[PDB]
Amino acid sequence: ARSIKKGPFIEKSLYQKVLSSFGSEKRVVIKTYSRSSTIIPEMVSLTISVYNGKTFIPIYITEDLVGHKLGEFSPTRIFRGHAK
Amino acid sequence: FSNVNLSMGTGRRKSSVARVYIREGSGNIKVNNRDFDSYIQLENLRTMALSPLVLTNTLGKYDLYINVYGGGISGQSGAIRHGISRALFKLDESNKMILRSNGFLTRDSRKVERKKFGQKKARKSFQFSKR
Amino acid sequence: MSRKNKKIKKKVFVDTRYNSRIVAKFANRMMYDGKKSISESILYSSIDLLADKLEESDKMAVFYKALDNIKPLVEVRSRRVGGATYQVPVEVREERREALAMKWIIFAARKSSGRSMKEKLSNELLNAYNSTGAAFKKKEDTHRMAEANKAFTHYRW
Amino acid sequence: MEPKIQTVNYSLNENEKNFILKKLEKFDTHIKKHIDNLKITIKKEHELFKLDAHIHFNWGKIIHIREDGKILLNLIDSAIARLYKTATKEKEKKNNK
Amino acid sequence: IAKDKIRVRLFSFDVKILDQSAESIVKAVQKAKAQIKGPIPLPTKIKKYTVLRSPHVNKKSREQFEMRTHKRLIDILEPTSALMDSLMKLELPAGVEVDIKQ
Amino acid sequence: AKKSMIIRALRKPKYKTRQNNRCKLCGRPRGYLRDFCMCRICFRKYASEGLIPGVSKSSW
Amino acid sequence: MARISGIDLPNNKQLKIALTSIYGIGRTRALEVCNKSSISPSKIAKDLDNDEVNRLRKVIESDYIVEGKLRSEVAMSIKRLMDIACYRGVRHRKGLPLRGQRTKTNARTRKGKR
RNA sequence: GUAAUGGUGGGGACUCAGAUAAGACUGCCGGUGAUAAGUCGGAGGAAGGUGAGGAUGACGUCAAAUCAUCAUGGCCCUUAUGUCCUGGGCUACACACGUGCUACAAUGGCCUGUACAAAGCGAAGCGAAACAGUGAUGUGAAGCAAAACGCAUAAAGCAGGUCUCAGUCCGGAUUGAAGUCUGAAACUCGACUUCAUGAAGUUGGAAUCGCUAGUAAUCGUAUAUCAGAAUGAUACGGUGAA
Ligand SMILES: [Zn+2]
Repeated sequence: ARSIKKGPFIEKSLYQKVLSSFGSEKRVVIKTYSRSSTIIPEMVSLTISVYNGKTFIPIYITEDLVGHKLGEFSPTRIFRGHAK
Repeated sequence: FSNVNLSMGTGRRKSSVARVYIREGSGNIKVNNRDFDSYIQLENLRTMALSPLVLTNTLGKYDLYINVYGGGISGQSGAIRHGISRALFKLDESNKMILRSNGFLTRDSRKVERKKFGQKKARKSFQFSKR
Repeated sequence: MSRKNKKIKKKVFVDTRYNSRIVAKFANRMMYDGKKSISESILYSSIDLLADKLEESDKMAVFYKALDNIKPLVEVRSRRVGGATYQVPVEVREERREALAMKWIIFAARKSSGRSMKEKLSNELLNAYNSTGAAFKKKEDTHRMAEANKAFTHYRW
Repeated sequence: MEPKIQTVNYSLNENEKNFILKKLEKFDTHIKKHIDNLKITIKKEHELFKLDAHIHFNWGKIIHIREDGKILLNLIDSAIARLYKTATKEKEKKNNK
Repeated sequence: IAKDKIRVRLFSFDVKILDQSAESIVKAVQKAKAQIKGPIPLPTKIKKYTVLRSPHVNKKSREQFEMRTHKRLIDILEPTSALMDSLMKLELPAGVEVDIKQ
Repeated sequence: AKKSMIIRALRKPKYKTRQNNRCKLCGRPRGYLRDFCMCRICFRKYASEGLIPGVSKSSW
Repeated sequence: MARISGIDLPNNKQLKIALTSIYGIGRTRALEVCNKSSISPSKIAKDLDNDEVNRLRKVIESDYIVEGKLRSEVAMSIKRLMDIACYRGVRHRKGLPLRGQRTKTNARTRKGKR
């Protein structure tokens, strides 16, 4: 919920990686750590594996994912649906 | 420097201090450059305050001025009561016995305590619940 | 254990409307939350309403008599001798008389059904004046419960 | 109420856990209707076990028992027996009429 | 009012040496023959700290300390260059400190 | 405390939000006091011994 | 005995409060509705004629979204988060607090009765 | 000075601040008590029998707590159990217990006007007057290393209007949408605001806790840690009993 005057947050390394992917026709997967990066509308339609502390969880990004954050879709703790 | 105020006194309460000035007049009361009745809105506290005068049957012939600060409304009422008592004493020795009989010369040294570590308040303690 | 408690304050004989200690004590028992002004206003308005529901000039008179209609005489205090608990009757003291009375009126008025503040309490006050209602019922209940168990009256230690 | 078995620096074999339960059914014929809680704390500190049993009674009495031992089974036997006996003693205190 | 005044504030932890320095200064200036406004006592500043006692769990038990700062004030009328120079020249026992404004 | 942690606290972080104050006498990471730049236990010990000028016991 | 948006208001209720019975309406926006259709908020919801209530309904489905549509896209928003398999979506799926509250001792206003 | 401000010229009178002193010691009087120690009242007095509060915690006990603040004997690892960083985690749930907050509503909720405090804090910090904005806040910089200015127009209260015993104009948890501030970053895992959403909850069984007077009870304020984030903790005052 940042101020408007700050604009969205995207890490710089991730951002020029996104530009390089944008200028490449190959749709390579991007592995990342910056879970706090906002999905800027330009980087719609990519595939990113984000590190949840154990493994790189991959996502295809669609248009409606815009405005969220990358960590929102990489679960970090698992519950087996039962407390036993 | 007229010194029209024939006598002056001071009074204290919980955390309030009042300065009292006796003048000649019909008994009007001026507090903080405001009307006495409008300032002390509670008639109970006003009777509280004017009790020394009614006991010393002197109301209506001496005007009063009060400069009071600190404390709450009740504290200020008590402070001005004490100030009136001290001013009447400073005026006349005749009222000493009756004022001391009513206890108007000994002031309420009673004050709020301090909080103590390990306590929720001055005396309240945290819940034990042993079972 | 170290008896003969220090002399009570007793200095609050309310110098506001009647120069009477009993009204002050009743207002104090009325208090919630530390709100003396609210209690004083409610009590004054309610006794005024009572005095004009009974249409007399002297409000002290009717208030005092409605109190004295509830002030009890003998109450039950429990002792126990030889592993046997006995509910011995004992004569109350006057201060405890006002206390029990005021407590009973206050509890009944608060727990009654009413529209408003002085409404509830004035209604209860005239019920007491007429010797009927929850407060008078409780008083007579205590009275003749103590009387129904007067056999143990020789245990007054 | 039903008893609360806590442990520190140790791991509960199911054998010893239901051993504790089997020693505790002695209460639910005589004492259960008189107590608020019954806690049993096991600790393993100096190559030995330290047991603390604790009971609260409905009339304001509190019973505590602390013991040490070497073998968990023996320690539990002795400590639970002592606890049950003291609880019976307090119940009789009060019911002596 | 006054053409100018020298406002000098004396700060200390210790009342005794603070006072001692106060009369030292007042004597030093009356030697220079200047009119003086009285050494006027400012409110003492008390900073209370509450700390735990045990190095571990015990929380209900603690201990309280203060830092106390005592402050006096001197006003000097009709500032003189020699007077200000002498005030700056004065040596002073440790524990009492001076602040000067023209 | 851990001397390496003391030294890293002393050094300059990537930004101040990365650095936390420590009692540089004992390196305790917390219980810190800014007025004295040291932890509650060091403060208590040395103030009790009188090594901290101006700090005496408080009667309230 | 007027009906607005399918909800007909209790006539005994002070109308500025009566409109709050309409879903999507709270105290404040009821206040704008009153002072925006130019009806005294103190007037009861019984003494109301027909032209002015046509005015109120004009206001209501002119400037506001009310129970039907409001329910519609609140359910739409929930399902949009829920199908997209986000943290909040699967949280809605399970029935557990969303904003990050304790979910071990004090989460059973969402978890339900024990 | 028309304000709002002792604001201005003035003034030591008062409060006040803080140094130095006096004062309360059963001192005195009566009764009682073994001519005692003591004891119950009385006078004087602001203070009477330790005035009130705090500090001050004997020999020892529980092999009570702490090697995880430090110090330390022995044992243990030495590209490791050490250390630099990225991310996760300490915030995980069918559950059980302990400590608090807010309530369940009429000694009340909401709307408008008005009144009275103390103790604290400010240097990368306080940040005013005003304007924009329903609001969180934003632009600006006066003044200030501060009994000089700022935080900061305290809240219960009082004077009016409204609500009518209704799961309610009570309750504000829960969620949806859009915002505010902090910092490089706040999705898991920050606080706050606006709008809607309006659940459990009808004073709570056995059982149990706190409190003898400015005390319980309640209402706000300040501080410590802190870039940011308290219902906890520390401290301050208002009303004020039984
Ligand atoms: Zn330290």
